Amino acid sequence: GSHPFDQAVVKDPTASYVDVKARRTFLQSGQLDDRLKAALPKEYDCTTEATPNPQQGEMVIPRRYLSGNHGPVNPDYEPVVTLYRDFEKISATLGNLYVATGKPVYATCLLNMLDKWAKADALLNYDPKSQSWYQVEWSAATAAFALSTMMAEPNVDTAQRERVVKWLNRVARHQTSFPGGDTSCCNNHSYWRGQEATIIGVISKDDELFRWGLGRYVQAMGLINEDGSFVHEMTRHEQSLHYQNYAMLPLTMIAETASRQGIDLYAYKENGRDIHSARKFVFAAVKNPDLIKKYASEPQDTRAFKPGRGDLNWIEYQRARFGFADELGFMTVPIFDPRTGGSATLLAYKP
Repeated sequence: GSHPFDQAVVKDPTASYVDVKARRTFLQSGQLDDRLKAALPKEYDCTTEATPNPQQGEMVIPRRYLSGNHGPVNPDYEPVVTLYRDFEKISATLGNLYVATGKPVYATCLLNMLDKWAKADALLNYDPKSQSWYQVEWSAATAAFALSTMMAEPNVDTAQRERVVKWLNRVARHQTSFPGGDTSCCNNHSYWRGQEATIIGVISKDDELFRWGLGRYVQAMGLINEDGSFVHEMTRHEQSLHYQNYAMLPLTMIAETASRQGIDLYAYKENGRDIHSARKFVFAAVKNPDLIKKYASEPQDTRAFKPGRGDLNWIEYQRARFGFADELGFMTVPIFDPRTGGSATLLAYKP
């Protein structure tokens, strides 16, 4: 690839993106505050409940509108995207239930669901120039984050776990082989392909794919402006601040996964700018949206910036590691985001 981490190696495929043993132990033993109590997942009998089935043949995501970018809607769009949103929500819930309870039943349920998708060659046949390319990066990373926590679990069908690990490896190798255009090569989509490649690289012990994933973090560091804003996200008019925050979500997971492999990616800098510069620009721009005026004249959509939004999951992982203050008062109710490992309140917040 040719970046500082292009000789990196996967040391341990069972390391995950969190310390499973240790976090489980605190959740069971410790004195949890109201926030953690509220983030504890509700148990249910997943063994008698069926899950989403894979689309057979080609993967096609229907356009949202009958014509163009707006107006009359296509009725075929909502049932297809709901299939993927449910696959992602169930994947993350089961991974989080295995971490909090340690019961092998939630792992058997996740494996039963993912084996159906593997046997059906899901997330592999589609048009790269279509929205299915983007849906694959999200769904494959969501299922891999959840599986990564049970890679050391003995009371599970190990030939089934291998079948599923082989399939996600194929899926990530195929989705990342396409370079993207002038924008998707380099903007937050490159970083979402980065977290996909990094966590699947870890569980399948594929050093080449892990390396390719870390290289997307390095790419990102060189696309930060003097003020901590990402070059490609500041070209999104009224959605510029939303995308500055959105890009933080995959970059935080590549760094959290790399750290459990003994690599300090957070320390990486480029021209006096690192991921901390970006975090500081998000916090300053939410308190003073006038900062975005140097890039876009439109009123900013701030729907992501309110307590409980999944878009804020990265702050749970970064605040637990560095201890900075919650300047905006966001970390009050629990946060759950399937695409960045589920509930970061449950997995990284410490009173």
